[PDB]
Amino acid sequence: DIMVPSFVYNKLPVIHFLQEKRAEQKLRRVLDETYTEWTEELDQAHVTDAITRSLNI
Amino acid sequence: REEEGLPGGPVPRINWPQEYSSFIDREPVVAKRIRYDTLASTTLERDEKQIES
Repeated sequence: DIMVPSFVYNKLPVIHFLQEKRAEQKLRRVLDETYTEWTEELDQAHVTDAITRSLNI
Repeated sequence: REEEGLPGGPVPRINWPQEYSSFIDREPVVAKRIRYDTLASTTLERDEKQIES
């Protein structure tokens, strides 16, 4: 009725702070893993050049 | 260019009367005229609907 309740009450703030920090850490890790994937595709100029060669020009 | 009927393909800025004079042998000049005239008579396009798929 008296002791354990008081110590739980004393615990509450630190645990709340640590859990908030942990959630912020999770969000930070989520953000840090995001990278934009710029792909490179075969230039169509080569395709045009091949087309010209096939024509025997 | 297609509306005007202009040759779909690119056309170089050349004056063949000068070229037929500059060169001594007609063979390279004729071949050069062969290629460009063939190039100008062709449409250098691809149906992109098919490319998109």
